[PDB]
Amino acid sequence: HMLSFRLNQVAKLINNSTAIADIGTDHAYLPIYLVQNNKTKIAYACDINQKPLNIALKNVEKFGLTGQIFTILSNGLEFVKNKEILNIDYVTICGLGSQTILEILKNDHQKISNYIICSNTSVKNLRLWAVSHNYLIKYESFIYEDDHYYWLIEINKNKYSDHLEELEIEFGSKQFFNKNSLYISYLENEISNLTKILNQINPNNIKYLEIQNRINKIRKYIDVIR
Ligand SMILES: Nc1ncnc2c1ncn2[C@@H]1O[C@H](CSCC[C@H](N)C(=O)O)[C@@H](O)[C@H]1O
Repeated sequence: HMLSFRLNQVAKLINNSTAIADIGTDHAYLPIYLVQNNKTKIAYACDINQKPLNIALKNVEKFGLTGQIFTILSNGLEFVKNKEILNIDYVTICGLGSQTILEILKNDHQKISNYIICSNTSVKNLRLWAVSHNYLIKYESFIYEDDHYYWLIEINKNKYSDHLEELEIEFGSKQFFNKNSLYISYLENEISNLTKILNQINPNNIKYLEIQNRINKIRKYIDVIR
C-alpha cells in the first residue's frame, strides 16, 4: 500500500466527493490514492514548499492523473480565494502540529465543507475552534504509528457543534474514546510525566498548581471513558 496507517484512516472518511484539497501534501500519495479509488473526482495537492511539490507533480504524471490532480503552491488555505478553485468537500491536513493547523484555519473559507485533520500534537485548540464556530466534530480517533502519536479529528461545518463538556473539549468527545485502552494508556503516561515534574519544581511556582490541575483533569476524564 502507498499510504501509511494514519493516511489510510483519513481516506476511509472520504467518499463520493467532487473535490478535495490536501494541505501539506508532500508527495501527493493521498490525493493520488483518493483519485485512484474514486473517492474524489479531482484533488488539489497543496504545499507551502515548491521542492516536494516537484516530486508530487512527477508522481501525478507517472500514474496518469494530471487531469484530475493539480499541484498548488500555497501557505495553507490562501489559494482557496482564487476564482478557479471549486467548492471543496474535504480539506485534509495531515502531519502538522495543532498550532500550525489552527493558524491555517484562520483562512477558512465558505468554499470548504469539511476538514479531516491528523495532527501530531493534541488538538484541544482545534476542538475549541470547532465549538466556538458551532461546527460538528463528526469523528475523532487516536493513532500510534512509527513511535509517534496522532490526533485525528473530522469537522463538518454544515452541522451544529455538539454541546461538549469542558473535559471533552480538552481530551476528546467521550463518544469517540469510550473504552479506548490505547488513549487511556497514553493519558496515564501523561500523568506520570507530570508527576516527575511536580517532584522537581517549587510548589510556590504557578506551574506546580497548573500541573497539579492538569493531572486531576486527566484523571477525571480517564474515569469517564474507562
Ligand atoms: N503552512 C503550510 N501550508 C502548506 N503546507 C505546509 C505548511 N507548513 C508545512 N507544510 C508542508 O506540510 C508537509 C508536512 S509533512 C506531511 C506529509 C503528508 N501530508 C503526511 O501527513 O504524511 C511538508 O511537506 C511541508 O512542506
